[PDB]
Amino acid sequence: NMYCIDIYCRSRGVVAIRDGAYSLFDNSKLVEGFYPAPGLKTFLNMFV
Amino acid sequence: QPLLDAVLANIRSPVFNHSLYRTFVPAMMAIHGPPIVSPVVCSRKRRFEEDERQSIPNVLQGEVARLDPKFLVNLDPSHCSNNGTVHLICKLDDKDLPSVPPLELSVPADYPAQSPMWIDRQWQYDANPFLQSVHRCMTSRLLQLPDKHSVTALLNTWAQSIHQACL
Amino acid sequence: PHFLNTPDKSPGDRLAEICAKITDVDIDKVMINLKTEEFVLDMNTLQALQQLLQWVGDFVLYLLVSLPNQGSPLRPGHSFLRDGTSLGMLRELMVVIRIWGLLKPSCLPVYTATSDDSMSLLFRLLTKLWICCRDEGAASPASDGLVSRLQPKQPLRLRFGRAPTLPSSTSTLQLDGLTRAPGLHLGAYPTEECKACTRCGCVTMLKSPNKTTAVTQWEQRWIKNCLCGGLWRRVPLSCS
Amino acid sequence: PPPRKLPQRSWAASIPTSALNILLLPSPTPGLVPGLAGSYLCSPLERFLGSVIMRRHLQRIIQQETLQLINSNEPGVIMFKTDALKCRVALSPKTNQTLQLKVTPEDELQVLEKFFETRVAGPPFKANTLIAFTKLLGAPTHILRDCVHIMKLELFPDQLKWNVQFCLTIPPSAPPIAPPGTPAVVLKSKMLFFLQLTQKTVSIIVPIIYDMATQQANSSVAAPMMVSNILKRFAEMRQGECTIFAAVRDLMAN
Amino acid sequence: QQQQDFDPVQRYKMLIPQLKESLQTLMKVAAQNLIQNTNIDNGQKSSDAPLQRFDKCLEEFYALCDQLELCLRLAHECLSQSCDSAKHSPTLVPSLPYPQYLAVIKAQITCAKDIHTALLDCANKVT
Repeated sequence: NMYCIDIYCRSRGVVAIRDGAYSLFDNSKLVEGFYPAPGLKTFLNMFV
Repeated sequence: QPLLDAVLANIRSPVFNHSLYRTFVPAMMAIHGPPIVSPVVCSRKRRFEEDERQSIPNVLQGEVARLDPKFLVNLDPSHCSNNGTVHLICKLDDKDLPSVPPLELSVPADYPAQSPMWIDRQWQYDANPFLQSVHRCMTSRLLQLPDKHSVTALLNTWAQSIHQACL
Repeated sequence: PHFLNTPDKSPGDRLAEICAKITDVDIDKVMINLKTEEFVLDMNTLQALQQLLQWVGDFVLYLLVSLPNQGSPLRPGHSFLRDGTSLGMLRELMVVIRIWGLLKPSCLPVYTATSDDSMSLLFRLLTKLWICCRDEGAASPASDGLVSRLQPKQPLRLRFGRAPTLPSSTSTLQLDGLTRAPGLHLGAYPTEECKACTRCGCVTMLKSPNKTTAVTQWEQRWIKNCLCGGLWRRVPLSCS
Repeated sequence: PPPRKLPQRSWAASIPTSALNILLLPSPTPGLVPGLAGSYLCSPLERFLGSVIMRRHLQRIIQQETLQLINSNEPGVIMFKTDALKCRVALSPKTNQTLQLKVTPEDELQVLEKFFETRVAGPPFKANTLIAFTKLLGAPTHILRDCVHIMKLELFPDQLKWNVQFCLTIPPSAPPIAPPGTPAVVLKSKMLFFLQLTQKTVSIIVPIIYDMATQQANSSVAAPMMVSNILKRFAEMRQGECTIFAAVRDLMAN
Repeated sequence: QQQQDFDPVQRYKMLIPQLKESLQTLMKVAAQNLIQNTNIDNGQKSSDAPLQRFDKCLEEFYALCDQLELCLRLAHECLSQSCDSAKHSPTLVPSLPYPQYLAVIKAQITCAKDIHTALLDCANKVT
């Protein structure tokens, strides 16, 4: 019930992952829920 | 209950309806960003060819072709070849006495048509008393038909009358 | 030349042209450095910025995201726009639309976030790349790495006007009479058709009566043949 | 054109990506997987989320009551009683743990304890392990006994080579009072500690009460046997009762 | 860490008005932006009222809908698990000892694995 990353697919053979706590808003506010930005997911993704 | 949005949204009735774009498609693009909505091969082709070129709407022939082999339907010289296309000549072939074929000229597919007109009524019917009684029973039963239907009711009633002829 | 201003030493557009001799950033400085007062024409100008001028704003945005795409399988990718002169012309357009927005709040912002004046930072990055490419400059400086950051403001889905052609190379091209075989930005472009929509083949894709009240400048300016406008065509909307 | 990861950032904006297949369908090897223990298919995303929630709980509990180190190049939040700072993760997916500090022995045993504490995290089966590691502060070779025990259990070097290892909490053979949440140690004169988890090829637990200045230990085969093994080797008193009693109760209790 | 007493019922009940009022607010600000742009295109300098950009509000509405949905899914998982546990497991929660329960569970798991292996061998022999 926290740290819910958002991965989805729209391309023909590729997919995209993104944070689920930004909501088209870098650092203005939050989504009134789960704690945001757990550690670092972007590098963990880009590693593989 | 939350109808404040309703009338103000309905305000934008006139022709200049483009600003809606700048109101919704960015936020939409936030949640829904689908490039794949209809990427499959798709093209609009209105028509290729359309005409009967052989007869009236198919329904009549399609239904009459489903009748018994006891009836034998054909066409006379084509005096209404294209629009009318309905003047049927039938030959009752069964365990009964034969007779003169009827006229059976119908109207458009709404079917308020007592199709037979008996073009050869007088002389063909003054021949014998038996067939005269057949004709009498035929017209008497036809009068009983409420909103007769040329498709099936005509031939069925005629066959019933021909089978009633044996007293 | 659409300014009904008061006369001065030189023409308004001519004096605006020399804006090239100005600093890199803070357009808000250079605008008052040249002139501020004599640029307003009339109250009835609130129809161009929010409707059609927004394009140019989005335009410069489409440059940023398209800047770091040299590794793409296309040497200029979408476009390059490294001329400088035309870029200087666009920068002059940016400063004049900036003073316009200073004269009226109905301008074209970033529309997304960080308003408390994104246009300022956009303009300063554009002037940076300009001065980095004006007189035989480099392409991809270290500044390129930092400007390559994707701010949460860039929109997409722009027209980029274009048309098909006749690629009949050597042998044969058989077509029917209809059913072809494969092989003005003042809004006026919804999803489905909403009027007669007299269009053109070059880039136009516009409306027939322009559906306006006092924007007759563009409409009358483009009633006749547009840029190579021999292809002013018409076609009705589909029906079920 | 898609590569824009020359510099770093602090925000995530639609990163693109077989990679999903590799990232999914949990493999039984959590990255390095030296082969200590764990017969469970651990997913990379699973262990990643586990590690991030572990470090979050760790910083929370170290900020709550104990002293910790201010933000710097590396977050040192392992600040135990005397001194300890090991919270750097070279391989982030695997684990965030290292050797705290060395000032005196009681040294390959230090590296062994570091590897054991790293493997002690594993899957996020329970965040109570954080409380356990927090309570792990026995300086005078007190933790060394359990460290060597767990190391021998995980490696089997050269209960009589049977299943004897209990580093977790909330045992089933504990005195039934309430389902425990995080029983690590008893802050009293006699600090409680789960001694071992005995099991045949049956199943029982064994606690211990180290007198930090009273270990009163099915039941018929465990409590009298343990009492006799304790009364027999009562001459362990230098660090007399440090690991001799533990080793006797482990091996010499049969 | 939430500590919401783990009871989903009153949580969802008390959260419903949030959805209601958020929908109300988003409809209101949408109508405001609509009247604004409809006075922009053809009216005059009348719409001078800085409202919400309609992005943050709608997105946080989606987010609260999301949170309530995940809470309801957790509630459903919990009730379904309770149901099947009651339906196919006796009540022994301190009259059988925990080792006996674990042994029974392991035996049932082994029997299920045996059934699965039998069905797999049947499918193999069929093919």
